[PDB]
Amino acid sequence: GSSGSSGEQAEAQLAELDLLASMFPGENELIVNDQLAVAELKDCIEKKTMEGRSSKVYFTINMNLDVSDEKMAMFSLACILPFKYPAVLPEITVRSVLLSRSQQTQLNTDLTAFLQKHCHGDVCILNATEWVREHASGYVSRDTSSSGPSSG
Repeated sequence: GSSGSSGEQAEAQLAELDLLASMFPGENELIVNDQLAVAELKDCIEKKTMEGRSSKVYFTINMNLDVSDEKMAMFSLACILPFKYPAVLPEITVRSVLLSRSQQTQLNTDLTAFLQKHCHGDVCILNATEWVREHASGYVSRDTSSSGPSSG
């Protein structure tokens, strides 16, 4: 007895992407540079030949959150879906002028771990964005206001 549709892997990825798009109705919330990738993932399923996908699904996610000094900033999350997912977790790389080379590094290294533990062997790209907005803000360190006002 045949179950579901062949090449479930391809459908496992596309499905999510299609959903995310909705999760972010905003105009400047999520932007995908490598659109062709998706197209191949949609056709590969129909043709059921799994012979085309030559580029990885690259798409950045802009999330507006606060870090410090009652200020806000944009957080770019370069998410990349490999040809294994859910097999192997994506290569989500968070970047933001706010975070420095050192910090940013540690941050990312963590963002990945989160899933490796919580989300392992499944299609959950959101679970991450949620773990970031929380940690991210923390990582960002801004000190432009000291205590003890001086008069005169």
